[PDB]
Amino acid sequence: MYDASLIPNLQIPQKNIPNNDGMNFVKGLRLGWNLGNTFDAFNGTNITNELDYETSWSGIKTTKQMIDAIKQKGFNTVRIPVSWHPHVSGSDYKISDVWMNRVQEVVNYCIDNKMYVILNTHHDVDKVKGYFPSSQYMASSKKYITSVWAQIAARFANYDEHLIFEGMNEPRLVGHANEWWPELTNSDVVDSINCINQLNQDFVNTVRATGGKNASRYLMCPGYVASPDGATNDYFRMPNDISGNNNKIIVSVHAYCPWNFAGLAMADGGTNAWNINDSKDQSEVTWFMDNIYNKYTSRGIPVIIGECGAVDKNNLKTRVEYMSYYVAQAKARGILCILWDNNNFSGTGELFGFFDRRSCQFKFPEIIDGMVKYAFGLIN
Repeated sequence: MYDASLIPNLQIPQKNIPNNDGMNFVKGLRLGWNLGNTFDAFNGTNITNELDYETSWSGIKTTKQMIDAIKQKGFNTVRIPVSWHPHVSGSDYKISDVWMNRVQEVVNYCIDNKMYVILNTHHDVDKVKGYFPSSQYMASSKKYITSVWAQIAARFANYDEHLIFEGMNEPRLVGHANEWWPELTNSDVVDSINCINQLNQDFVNTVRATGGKNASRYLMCPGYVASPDGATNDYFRMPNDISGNNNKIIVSVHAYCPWNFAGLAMADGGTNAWNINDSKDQSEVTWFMDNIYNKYTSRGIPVIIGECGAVDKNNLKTRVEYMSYYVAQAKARGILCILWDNNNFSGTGELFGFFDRRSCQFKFPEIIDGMVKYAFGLIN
């Protein structure tokens, strides 16, 4: 049965945030949800045609009713991860119209619900088929980013500010020892960071060049592996935007912190405990948020935590407390949170399933109600 008593009573002091267009835009997004393991799937056991990629990992085709349910809960933003590499051909990386049409269909489900949508490139870090953030691969990487974004920009040219473009997901050195963390002492990672700065710049230039609504829409840019440190380190450089635009670039960060609790499986040495009353455990959540506040939000530059969440370890209460605290602390610093939901309830793999797409209802409602309770308020 639903147990509302699990949700903690929190009164976190609001920090000072500038009253500008950028920060107000983010407040309007309110709280987001990821259409995880869907259009981002890039392989599978039984894919007969290209459209099967949508159900390959998710196991079910997206419908309008699903999106209606998400909105009804209180979410006002849907992030739609898309891996374009298995749907591109030729030296010009032409995107299949069949794939593009389907993506636009799902985007429309959200837009018709007056929601905000974030469209990105996801699992496209591939030396041969996509981009790879290292100097040896800059030629192909630039061609990939510019070709793909010119096409996406042209297709969605008529959509207003409700549609946001996220150039890259978690650009990193796949296979490298420092694939999952920007070790600033490593020569290879510094080269990668510089390459990422260049690719973010190319992404912005390409989109802006198409003019119209593309010239003024908000764009998101991540640092190395979209980590908080990748965005706060001294090597990170915000892209130069066209003259006339002011504060239209949003910093993207992903933070499943602390990892041993939020994502590491029990079988792999993870833990299922996190104490909201323990200062050390509290710090595991706020440390990166303070860095983000000091470097960006306190100064009026928007930041979005595009991915967050905690895997199911048969620890409902602890997860309700953790997610509630996480969202409340982010809100106090003007930061938006977007839940990662992969529809996985199989008891195996990464259990980031929350919304049961089969029955169109949330399986751990207390967690999501706690998040809605502490997210940005709605003025009318």
